[PDB]
Amino acid sequence: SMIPEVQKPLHEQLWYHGAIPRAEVAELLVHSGDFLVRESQEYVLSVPRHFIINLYRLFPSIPLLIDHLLSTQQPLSGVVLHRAVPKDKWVLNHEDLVLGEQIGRGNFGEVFSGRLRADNTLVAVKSCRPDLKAKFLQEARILKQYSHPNIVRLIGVCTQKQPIYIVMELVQGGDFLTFLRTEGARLRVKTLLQMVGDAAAGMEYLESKCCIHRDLAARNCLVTEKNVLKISDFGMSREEADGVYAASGGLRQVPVKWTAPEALNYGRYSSESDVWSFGILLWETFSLGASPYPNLSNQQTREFVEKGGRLPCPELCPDAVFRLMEQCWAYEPGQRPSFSTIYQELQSIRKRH
Amino acid sequence: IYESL
Ligand SMILES: [Cl-]
Ligand SMILES: [Cl-]
Repeated sequence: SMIPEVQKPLHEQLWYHGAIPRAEVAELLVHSGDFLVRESQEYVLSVPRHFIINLYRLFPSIPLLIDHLLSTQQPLSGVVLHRAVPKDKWVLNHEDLVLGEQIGRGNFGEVFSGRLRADNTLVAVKSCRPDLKAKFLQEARILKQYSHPNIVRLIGVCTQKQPIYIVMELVQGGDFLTFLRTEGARLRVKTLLQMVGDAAAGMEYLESKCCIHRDLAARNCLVTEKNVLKISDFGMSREEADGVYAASGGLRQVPVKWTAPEALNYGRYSSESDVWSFGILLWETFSLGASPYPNLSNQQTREFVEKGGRLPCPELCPDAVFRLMEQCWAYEPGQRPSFSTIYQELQSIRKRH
Repeated sequence: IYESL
C-alpha cells in the first residue's frame, strides 16, 4: 500500500522550496493560483502574494492545510490555489551531501570538497554566506543548461536550507595556475597545447550557448587527474542572445590584466572580450604561470595597453602560439578570432608537434 | 588581481 502524499512530512513535499530566495519564487510562479511553500521558522505560502502560516492555519500539518485549501478551493485576500509548483530536478537536500574541507574561496564565500552520500561521488560545493546574495544562484542557472567535457558540470543545488550551496563536479588536480607553477617544469609543450585546446573547446561551447564568461584566467581553470582542463567559476558569467552584455551601472570588480579595453572602460563584454582573456591565458600557460605585466600596476597596464603595449613572447613559446595570442589582443573586438578559429588553430598546432 | 571600478 501507499502512504498518501498529504501524510508525508513538509520536508518531503515537492512544492516546499525551503530556502528559495525571492527572485526564484518570482521566476517559478507562472499562472494564477500557482503556489509553493517556503521557509521565511515561519513557513510562507506564496500563491505573487506571500501568506505567513499545535495546528496550522491562515490542521495537524502544513500539507494537511494545503490539501484542504486545494480540495475545497476556499480562499486564503481573495486568493485561491490552483497548482502546486514543484522543485526542479536539480534541487538536492542538504543530507544527500557530506561536506568536507575548504578548497577555496570567493565573493560569496567558501568552496568545499564534499561527497554525495548515496554513491560516494566527490564534489565541489560553493557556499553562500543581501543584493549580491540574490546573484549567487546565477552560476547554477547558467550551468544547468550545459554539459561539455571542458566545462565544470553542475550536479545540484541545495536551496532547501541555509546555507545555500551549489554542487559541482570535483576536478581533483586543482586550479591551472597552481598546476603550471608547481608541475609546469616537467610538462611537455604538447601537453600544454592540449590543455589550452581543452580551454578553447570549452569557450567555443560557451559562445555557441550565448554565454560570456567574463573571468577567464588560469586561476579559474581546473585540471583533472589526467590533465584535462575544465573551465570553472561562472559567477560573473552572462547569457546574451544578442551577444553583448552591457555592464548595468554601479561598482564592478574587474580582473584588470585579463580584461579587454572595451569591457574595462565601456563595459562592453562579449565572446570577443573573452577572447582577449584567452590570449592572456595562453600567455600564462606558455610562461608556466608567470604573472602578466609583472612590473606594472593595474592602472599602468590599462595605459600601456591603450598605447599599443602588449605582453612579450614567453621564452620558447612556439611562434604560432604567440601569433595567436597577438591576434587575441587586437584592439578592436571585431578583429579578434572566434573561439572556433582559435580551437582549430590550436589543434592544428598540436597535431604538428 | 581584482579592482573595484
Ligand atoms: Cl543516501
Ligand atoms: Cl586600475
